[PDB]
Amino acid sequence: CGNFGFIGSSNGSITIYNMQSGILRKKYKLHKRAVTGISLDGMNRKMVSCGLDGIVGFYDFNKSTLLGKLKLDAPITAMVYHRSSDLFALALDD
Amino acid sequence: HDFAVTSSTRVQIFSSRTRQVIKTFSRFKDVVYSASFRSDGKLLCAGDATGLVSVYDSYNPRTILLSINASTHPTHVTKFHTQDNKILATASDDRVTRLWDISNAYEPQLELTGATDYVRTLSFIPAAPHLVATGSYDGLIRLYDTRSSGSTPIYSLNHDQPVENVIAVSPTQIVSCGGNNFKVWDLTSNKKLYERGNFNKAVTCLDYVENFDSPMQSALIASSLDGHVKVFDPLDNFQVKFGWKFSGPVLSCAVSPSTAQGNRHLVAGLSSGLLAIRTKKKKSNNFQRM
Amino acid sequence: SLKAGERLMEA
Amino acid sequence: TPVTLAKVIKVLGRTGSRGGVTQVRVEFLEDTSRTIVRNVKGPVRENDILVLMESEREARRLR
Amino acid sequence: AVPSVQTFGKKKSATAVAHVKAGKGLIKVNGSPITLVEPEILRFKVYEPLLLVGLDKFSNIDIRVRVTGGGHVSQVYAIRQAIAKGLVAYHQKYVDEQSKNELKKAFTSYDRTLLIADSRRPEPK
Amino acid sequence: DALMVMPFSYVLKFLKFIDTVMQNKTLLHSHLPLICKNLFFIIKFNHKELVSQKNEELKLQIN
Amino acid sequence: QKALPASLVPQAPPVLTSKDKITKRMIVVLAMASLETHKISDKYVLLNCDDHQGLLKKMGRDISEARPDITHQCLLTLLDSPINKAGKLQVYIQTSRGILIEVNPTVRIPRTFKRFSGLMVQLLHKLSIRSVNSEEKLLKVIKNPITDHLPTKCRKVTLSFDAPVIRVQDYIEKLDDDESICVFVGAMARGKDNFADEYVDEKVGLSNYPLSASVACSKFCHGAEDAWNI
Amino acid sequence: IPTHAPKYEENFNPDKKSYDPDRTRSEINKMKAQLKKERKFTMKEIRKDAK
Amino acid sequence: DFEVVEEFTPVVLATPIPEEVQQAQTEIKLFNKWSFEEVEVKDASLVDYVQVRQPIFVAHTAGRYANKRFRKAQCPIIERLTNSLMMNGRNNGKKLKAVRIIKHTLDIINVLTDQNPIQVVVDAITNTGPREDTTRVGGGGAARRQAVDVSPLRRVNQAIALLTIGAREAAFRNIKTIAETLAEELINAAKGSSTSYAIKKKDELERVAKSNR
RNA sequence: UUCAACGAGGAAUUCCUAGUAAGCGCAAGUCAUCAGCUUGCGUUGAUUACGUCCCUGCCCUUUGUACACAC
Repeated sequence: CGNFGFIGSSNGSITIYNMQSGILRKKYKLHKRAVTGISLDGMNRKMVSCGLDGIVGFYDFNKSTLLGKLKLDAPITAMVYHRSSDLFALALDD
Repeated sequence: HDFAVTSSTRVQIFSSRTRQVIKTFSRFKDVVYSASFRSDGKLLCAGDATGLVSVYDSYNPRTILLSINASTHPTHVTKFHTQDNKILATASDDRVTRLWDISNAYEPQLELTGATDYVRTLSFIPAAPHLVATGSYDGLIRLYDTRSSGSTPIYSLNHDQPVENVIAVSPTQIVSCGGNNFKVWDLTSNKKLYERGNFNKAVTCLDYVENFDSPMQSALIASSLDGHVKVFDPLDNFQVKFGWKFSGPVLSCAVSPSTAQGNRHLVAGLSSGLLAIRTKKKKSNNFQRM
Repeated sequence: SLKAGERLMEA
Repeated sequence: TPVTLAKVIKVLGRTGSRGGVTQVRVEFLEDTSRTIVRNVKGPVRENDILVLMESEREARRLR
Repeated sequence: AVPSVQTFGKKKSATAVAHVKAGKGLIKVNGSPITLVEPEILRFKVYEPLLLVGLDKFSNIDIRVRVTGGGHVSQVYAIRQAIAKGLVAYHQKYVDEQSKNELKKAFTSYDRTLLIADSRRPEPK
Repeated sequence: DALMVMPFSYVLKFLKFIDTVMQNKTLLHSHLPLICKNLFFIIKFNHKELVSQKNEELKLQIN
Repeated sequence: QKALPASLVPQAPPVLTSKDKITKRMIVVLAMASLETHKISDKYVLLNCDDHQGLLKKMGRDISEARPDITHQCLLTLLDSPINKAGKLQVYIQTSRGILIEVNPTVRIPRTFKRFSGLMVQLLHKLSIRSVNSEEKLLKVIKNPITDHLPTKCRKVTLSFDAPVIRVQDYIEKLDDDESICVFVGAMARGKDNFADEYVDEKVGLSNYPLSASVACSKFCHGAEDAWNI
Repeated sequence: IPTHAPKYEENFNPDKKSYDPDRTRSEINKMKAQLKKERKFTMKEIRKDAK
Repeated sequence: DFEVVEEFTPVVLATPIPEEVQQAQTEIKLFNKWSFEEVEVKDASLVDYVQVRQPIFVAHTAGRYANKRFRKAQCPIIERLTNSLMMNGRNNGKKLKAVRIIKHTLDIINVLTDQNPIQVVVDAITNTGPREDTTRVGGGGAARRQAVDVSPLRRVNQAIALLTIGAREAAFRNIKTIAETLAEELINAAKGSSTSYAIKKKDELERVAKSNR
């Protein structure tokens, strides 16, 4: 939509700012080690974050809930979200 | 922080900070006898000499909430349950107490009979909410389990004198006053264990305090028709610790409840027709930045 | 005076 | 008495009913395939549920 | 010099002009605060533009409403309409459009008569 | 409307009537589009209940 | 073990009216009463079978249906019955011309006939009759239908001759503690006992013999007295 | 149940008014009705012959 | 675990707002006292006609419900009770008086039966509305009644009517007012005690329908 | 102390579907009408129908015509 920007800090906290007016809208705190990947749906409905503690968090975005959390077997270094097919790829540490 | 005094044909709520009558209830037809607040402190029941329990809400004397028409005899004691909120126990000069659900105020939900003469006091047991101890002018504190039939007590405690009041101190022990003494009764063992007879005339009333800011961790005070109100300490064997003498026979007494948090009161109403209250009381932003 | 539907039903 | 619930599937039109009373065709909820023709008093529309004290009785006309 | 915004709220013959600008957070109807708007049983009709979206939208802006005409209930309906569409217009012009249409969605899900009156009537059957 | 008013018991005996009438092939062929129109509207309207009836007599009847 | 009442001095029973739809009572409805008034030129009368040869035939009707004497002698029987003194009864009547009259228990209906005739003229034309002591209003024309005035829990039966015969005592103790009993009795000289089909769910009878009107009233009242211990 | 006696006049007539027991208030009510009908008829007639 | 921060400074305003008023931004309660969640309609066929799923702050939604047929099936049932309370020649138009006595009767319903008064009035509606009735099949005026069923909108209409006019006649010339008689009526109708005008009238209508079924 | 009316008005009957019924006051007094009142103006504001030709009536048509398809 172009409205929202997402910042992922090295202390594991996603902050969601508005790109037009530049102010904090929301702040999710799931990870405890560095968040290396954030992406969001093409319909602004589910976001997906991946940190280098090796958990992928799945959040609803309109409601601020989490839909789930999946623990992989290595710290994740990079995410790429293919947005039409809703498939994201993670470069793990293994 | 407020207390209701039942004189004849009016009930006055006094405040515990000014000691003047904030509010008053005068629309009774005969002598109003008992007036107590519900455990939530939201409404006020008053038994009247025509056997008409009328419960208003407290701090609004103009809205009579419901008028239970109890026995044709005078209703002498009315108090809500201390655990439950929607049941009201009224005993009358009909030798039968009644438990009323205040939703269904047409027939009493339970009718505790069994006493031979002039039931003048109720009490509830403070942990088991099914347990009602009632006291009459034949001695014989009856007490009833309300899940049973209710026309027979489960047991009976033989205070030998006609009792004037029964209160509950522990969940286990209760104190009955009547005659020149008061006795305490363990309730799990059906058995008397203290009796203090330190008065000249009949002990009219009792009440009890717990956990309040005091050297005494508990206190039972007793009012006794000869002028005296005395305070007894339940932890060293109900020994008397202090007393007041008043200008006539003292008919009823009370103190501020356990969580009073302000100006604390001892009130005693006399048979002479007067009320005695004794209380214990309790530069620049530039310069600041510099 | 019936109508269609109830005439067909009784028939 | 056990009561039963029945959803309207069709407000029957052009029946010669008495005014203020409308025939209606309701299917049940415990077995949502079998219907019965009832006739109701107030305003009724499709797929709203109404309460049958009996279901052993088909409705005739009223007139 | 200040970013300011003016809106209007109308019921039958009451009319309320609301000026919204940036400030400290004070909401004033006819000079008096919003917590004085009689008949005191419809004070929550006046409050619901605040409680529907949170007071953190009103923590940075100050509104003032001038209400003339009408009666008691027509004036509280004019007040709530003026407050609602003034908050929407302020967040349109000086805050982001995403909060603008989030406010429009919240008010329209409660009742769109906070934002659009029912104005010209009757029906000649 | 005449076919929509009647309940399902009358629909079942209407099917019995059609089943008997297409043995007398004289008045079947003189009323073919009327029989087709009425029968197809009847089972198209009452299709949900008809396919939930469990009786081999009616199954053989429909066949 | 059970105590006495606090007051043994006997109060009068509370007189019941249509403004008390709670109390269990017995309503008696005198249906199809012949209460019509007429002019003479100078004078008003109540239509009898005997005050005229053919005033009723000039009005069209027949003379056998102008019988106010039988609703008079029913009203006397119902208001001298002990259940009325005990205050468990009130008497509604409804004229064949469709006029509903509520009759208080506290009324003293006059004992001779033409005194009752002169009472009925002023009731039918002034729609209200006060007491001599003028403190309450004790005979009045009220608004139809009767079901607006009958109690909200009230079984309404009607009395006839061709019906399954019951006994009044066990029939009244069949019904429960707050249900009243509304008994439509016909005050005709003769006629089909269908005067109250639209109010009534049970049509019963009291004997196997052709029963007169006030005898049917007194039979039902005495049965009610035995059922309610009066 | 208490038993009151019914107050009613004997030989009732609705078209005649009630017999008031005062001959100086029933008389003023009679003559007020009389002046009202005769005044109404009188000024009706004089305005219609004026027309 | 997981927690969202969505306010980043404690919100304080220059106009002081009462603490319960600013507590009302987390849940909408009727008169800021009576919660609308966990208020179910315990009788199906009347859900979708008694509406308790949009919570309100006062029973004075000035919306327009009388210009389509079943549009008054989604006026909130507290407001339908209020509107039915403001009817006779004496009390026509006085919706603020009706709202004020609805507020008083919900307060005393809760102080007598210590439960949710919206749940009490919803149970009173679903116990009061008659499930069967009789029309008068004419035949030119042959006095015979035929039992019909009755649609749920008519059941909610006649439920609110029976409750409110029962409260009126119960307050007609007694010591109690309309608020206290309506409280007694709604409590007795909720539990279904057969001491109320409303469900005695329902039992009569249903019994007459059972009779000339 | 004790001698007239009256405590929401019978049978019947009329009107009425959303800013409507009803409550409430305030102004005006516009060539006819009205002050024994009339017309404006705002304030408050509902219940129940919103279906049906079953009853009571009133109306329309009875070649389909107008061009396909379908009936």
